[PDB]
Amino acid sequence: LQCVCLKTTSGINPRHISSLEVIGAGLHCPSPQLIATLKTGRKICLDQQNPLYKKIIKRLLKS
Amino acid sequence: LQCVCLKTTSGINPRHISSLEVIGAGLHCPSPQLIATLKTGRKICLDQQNPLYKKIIKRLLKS
Amino acid sequence: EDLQCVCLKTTSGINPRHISSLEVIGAGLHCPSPQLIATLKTGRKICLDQQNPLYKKIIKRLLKS
Amino acid sequence: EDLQCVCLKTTSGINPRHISSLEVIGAGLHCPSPQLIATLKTGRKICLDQQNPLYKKIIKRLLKS
Ligand code: TCN
Repeated sequence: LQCVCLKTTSGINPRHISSLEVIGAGLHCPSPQLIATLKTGRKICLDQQNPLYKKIIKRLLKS
Repeated sequence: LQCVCLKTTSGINPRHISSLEVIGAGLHCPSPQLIATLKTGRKICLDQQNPLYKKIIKRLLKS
Repeated sequence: EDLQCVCLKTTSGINPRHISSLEVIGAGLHCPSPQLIATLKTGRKICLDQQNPLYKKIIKRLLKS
Repeated sequence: EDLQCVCLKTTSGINPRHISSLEVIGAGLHCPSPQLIATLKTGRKICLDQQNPLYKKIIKRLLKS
């Protein structure tokens, strides 16, 4: 089918993230999809091009 | 602005859905969001106009 | 054996309007029963009982906007 | 006390090619430890060991176009 993450964002605070999901590319979407869940319930798409996502993964692996 | 769901789908088979999340409108996104995760780990957005979602809630709960 | 259900117990006095998200998980190898996890806007997470129509009120409330 | 850890046991013998998605969940009220849940292409879920680098390879794989 198709990508869900058509619009990505970087205007977010690592500290507000509670979880991150990486969906690999395949027939449904030619690129990886990174969906972050804020602590308040909201979900946003991250851009793999920004390294923000690597900071998120370190903070999550810490706590 | 920061919506995950920019484009929906009404073409799926509920059999394939492992979970459904209902997100309310807020500051990131002005409209409710219906994200379905397929058994494979892939996500799709559903239309709240189409009641397939209702079909899907029923099936997940009485399963 | 590898994984267990995330929901220990269910809660029932919540106000449909304190919820920012509702997640419906089917039964599977991961957990033998379907689960209803609601996120309060405060970030607290609770599980609801599918045998309480409260979840239907939340879903109605969440689709509003 | 409504939620608990879903990850009981971790797995180390998986082919990075079988994984379709990975979820990293930080610690909090629900579980005092982070959890790495992978969904294989088969619909099956498993927990990865973070103090093992099998997960590093998977991340790298999942990030390729
Ligand atoms: N009950 C329980 Ni746990 C177990 N076994 C874990 N890990 C938790 N929380």
